[PDB]
Amino acid sequence: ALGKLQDVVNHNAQALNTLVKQLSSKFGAISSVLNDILSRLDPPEAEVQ
Amino acid sequence: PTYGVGHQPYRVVVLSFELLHAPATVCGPKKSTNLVKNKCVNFNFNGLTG
Repeated sequence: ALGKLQDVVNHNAQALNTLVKQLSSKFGAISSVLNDILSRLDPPEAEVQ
Repeated sequence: PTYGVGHQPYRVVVLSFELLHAPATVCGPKKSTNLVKNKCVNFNFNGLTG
């Protein structure tokens, strides 16, 4: 019966969950963690990553 | 020995590592500090900084 309101709540929560989940994506870099990139590479290549 | 560079014998050693995906057993010379609880600190556990 109340599918429309719950649907809106679901879309908002799903969008935030997807946006949080996207932080675990390498995006073509060596790691998805910035601290690892800093702890492992020199500034010329860490800047690229 | 008479040949110039480009044909002389070269000794090559390849060091291979793995990054963070297992418990580590080879570490750097950094000294261990004491552990503190319930306080905001910048820690370094086995090369993992946070």
